[PDB]
Amino acid sequence: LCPVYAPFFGAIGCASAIIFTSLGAAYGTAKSGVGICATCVLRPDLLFKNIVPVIMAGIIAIYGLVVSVLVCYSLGQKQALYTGFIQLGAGLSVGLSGLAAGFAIGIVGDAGVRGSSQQPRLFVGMILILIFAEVLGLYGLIVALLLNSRATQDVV
Amino acid sequence: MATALYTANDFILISLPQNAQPVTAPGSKTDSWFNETLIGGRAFVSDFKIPEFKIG
Repeated sequence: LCPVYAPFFGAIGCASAIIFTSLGAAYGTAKSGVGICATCVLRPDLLFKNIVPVIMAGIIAIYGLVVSVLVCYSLGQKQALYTGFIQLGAGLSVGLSGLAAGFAIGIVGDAGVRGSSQQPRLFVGMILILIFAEVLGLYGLIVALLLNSRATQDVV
Repeated sequence: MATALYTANDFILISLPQNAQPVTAPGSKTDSWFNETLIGGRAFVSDFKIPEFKIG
């Protein structure tokens, strides 16, 4: 009921919470940085206005960090296999959804900062689409927190 | 701004009727408006008035 190979799933859930959110945040930072460093050569005044897709990418990695710390502080040697399965699910829920949120933030941020220098009114539309792209990772954060709140609830 | 760099004084030339009134600030004269109201009061307004020549 609480076997020896049970914290393997918890360690993979602690790893995958930060690994895939860092992959998503790294795709978002790379795409948005290629966008910024190609649109702020000619328009350097709106450089610090365009760093918002990179911040939205970094909040995804913060979401992964929080879940990985909370799964890390619930590991144990003699824990249940249910706890390991819930921690694996909570790691994957935030990781493979923050990866998708990072893909969306990178694509929207590149396409928005390459066209926001031409049209100044497109910035409040880019922020609005990136809010919907960052709520995609906030949903995985909520699912991971609700899973990890029940990892040790009625456990023998 | 950040879609254009300026670091040197820029000018806009306007001419308006001398009976005009701004509707962005009703109760003002155009001359009084330029100095006080216009871009946070930081507008420098300069004379540029010229008289009549001879028109064919």
